[PDB]
Amino acid sequence: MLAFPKEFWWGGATSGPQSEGRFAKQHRNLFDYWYEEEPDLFYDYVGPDTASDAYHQIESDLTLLASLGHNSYRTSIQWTRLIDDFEQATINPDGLAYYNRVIDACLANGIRPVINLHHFDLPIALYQAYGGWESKHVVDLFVAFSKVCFEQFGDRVKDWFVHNEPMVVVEGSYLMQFHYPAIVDGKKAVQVAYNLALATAKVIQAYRRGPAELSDGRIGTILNLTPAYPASQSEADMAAAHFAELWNNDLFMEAAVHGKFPEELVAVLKKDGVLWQSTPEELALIAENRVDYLGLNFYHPKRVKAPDAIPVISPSWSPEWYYDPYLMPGHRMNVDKGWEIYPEAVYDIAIKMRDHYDNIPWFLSENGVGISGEDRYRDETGQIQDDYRIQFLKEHLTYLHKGIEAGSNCFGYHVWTPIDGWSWLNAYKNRYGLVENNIHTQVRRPKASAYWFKKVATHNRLI
Ligand SMILES: *[C@@H]1[C@H](O)[C@@H](O)[C@H](O)[C@@H](COP(=O)(O)O)[C@H]1O
Ligand SMILES: [Cl-]
Repeated sequence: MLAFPKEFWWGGATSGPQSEGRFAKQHRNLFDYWYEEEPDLFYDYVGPDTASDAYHQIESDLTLLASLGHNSYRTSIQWTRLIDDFEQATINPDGLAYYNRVIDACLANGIRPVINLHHFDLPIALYQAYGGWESKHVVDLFVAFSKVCFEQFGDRVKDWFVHNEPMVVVEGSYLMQFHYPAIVDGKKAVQVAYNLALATAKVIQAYRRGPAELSDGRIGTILNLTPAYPASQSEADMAAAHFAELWNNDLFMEAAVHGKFPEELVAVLKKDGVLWQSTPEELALIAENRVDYLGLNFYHPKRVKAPDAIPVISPSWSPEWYYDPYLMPGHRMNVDKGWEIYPEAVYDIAIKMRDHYDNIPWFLSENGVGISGEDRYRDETGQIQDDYRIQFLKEHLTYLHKGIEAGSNCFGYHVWTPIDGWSWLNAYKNRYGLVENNIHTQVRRPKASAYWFKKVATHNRLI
């Protein structure tokens, strides 16, 4: 009854750090380091040394996902696995052989490989040596890494993404304490945000300069366009939502798609004394090197209100000077996670793409629901009966269909996550998979939602 466009992408998304394990990985990323130093910050003390064992099981995993109707698979290449000497971007031979296994197994199974270059996994040595994303030299080393990827894999990978949710890195590392170095420094946050956007444009330049047979595909970035719904229509609450959009959405969207930063945001940052350092050459690189397409992530809505308190001084600049989170009485909620469920937001994102971002191509690159204690839902056969996940995916997909019918140029849907993976500080507390992973034996077992999504992907339709 709800039919999707021809050649719609169906599959799911993961990342190198959350799936691979550290098996044969030369360097530590920020999270690997963090787990080494403070394991008790991680649920059940599970770090990323093994994660979901994709280092060993990628081939058998893609075979399973092919049998479950997936035509596409998004993961990430780890800078910390592929590169030996960061300053020269020399190649670790085992990492190269590893990403060649991943990509070749994708194609052998008829799965389009979709490759992200950064998913919260800066090398710790670049943080220690230079301040990480605070450094424009680090940005250059990221570019050199991206060039290795395009040269080595671009004959077979035609679908590239520079970052996953760069504002999450900015917030995690420099505002809200959920990535390492977990410091609170707005001036740094703002410069990191500029540097991530500049890195996006430089990687795009590098991709497009590659040999023609390695540069004929598409390159984008993965962003959030989650609306910041105002608590009310008061002037105050609207101005709160307005600023929350400027920061959380517009900064990276305007730079990715239109090659400019939003002027209003710039005036706020300048007034507050925290505007990034830029050069005219960097700004022209950004204007000239914009995305072919986007991934847009959605997995819960955000609401905001006018700030409850105006501090006479703050410890550091924060976007939350201009808004607070708001909880809407009567919202639908996922109790394990403390997150509102509001699938209508997918339609709103679709309409925004249509009307404000020239309807360029985009896909919903991460959509899923995470639950603990899924043991409780196994039936007689031992299969997890995750009808809550079927229902969640079905609703969000229904609103994606509504957006495509209204004219939004959406070309795909990726479930977070094909197989249970390691979610950072929460490790395996909450499971998002269509397919269960036993984290002690690394044995997989499809859940009911895997067979439901198989049907949807294979018939190219819902209901
Ligand atoms: C999106 C993100 O890209 C992915 O890495 C995370 O695993 C998921 C789920 O988050 P939690 O594990 O915090 O629930 C999204 O945040
Ligand atoms: Cl983002």
